[PDB]
Amino acid sequence: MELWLVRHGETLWNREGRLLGWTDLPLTAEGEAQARRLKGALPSLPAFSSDLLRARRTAELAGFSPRLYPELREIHFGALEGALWETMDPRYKEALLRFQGFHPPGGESLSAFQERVFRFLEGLKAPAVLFTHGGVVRAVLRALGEDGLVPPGSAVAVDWPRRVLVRLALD
Repeated sequence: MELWLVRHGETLWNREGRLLGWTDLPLTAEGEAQARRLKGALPSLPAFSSDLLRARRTAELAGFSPRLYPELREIHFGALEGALWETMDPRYKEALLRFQGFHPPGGESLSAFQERVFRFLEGLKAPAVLFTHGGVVRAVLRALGEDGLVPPGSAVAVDWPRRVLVRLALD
């Protein structure tokens, strides 16, 4: 199934290097600019989006009117929300890097996050554009045997659940 996953544009915590999960931050000026550049670069297919502001705004600026789905939310970092990546506990950084055995207090476990994301994707019966987050795109890429690191305001098209089709980044 052809699915286009879009990482929302940047927020202040991107440059600041703080873990951004369910904290509802707005896009930055550049973040909106990235969103606008996506217009005309994404196929006109039914659209879905995380209900968080930065994702919704990205969708709008990109010219879409997406179905809202909390299932497309970034992982809930719980007590780690807002934590500086640079100062995070080695055990936590390791779990995140290896993408496994990660369950922050007051948050969501990576396994529950994956289950939520993949269950949602499984329900899509036709091609669509999905406005979402870095961790969601990385869970998908990693499940497809690839590096799940993509720039804010960039997109990846995949043939779920078989392979990555193309990675799209703009300047």
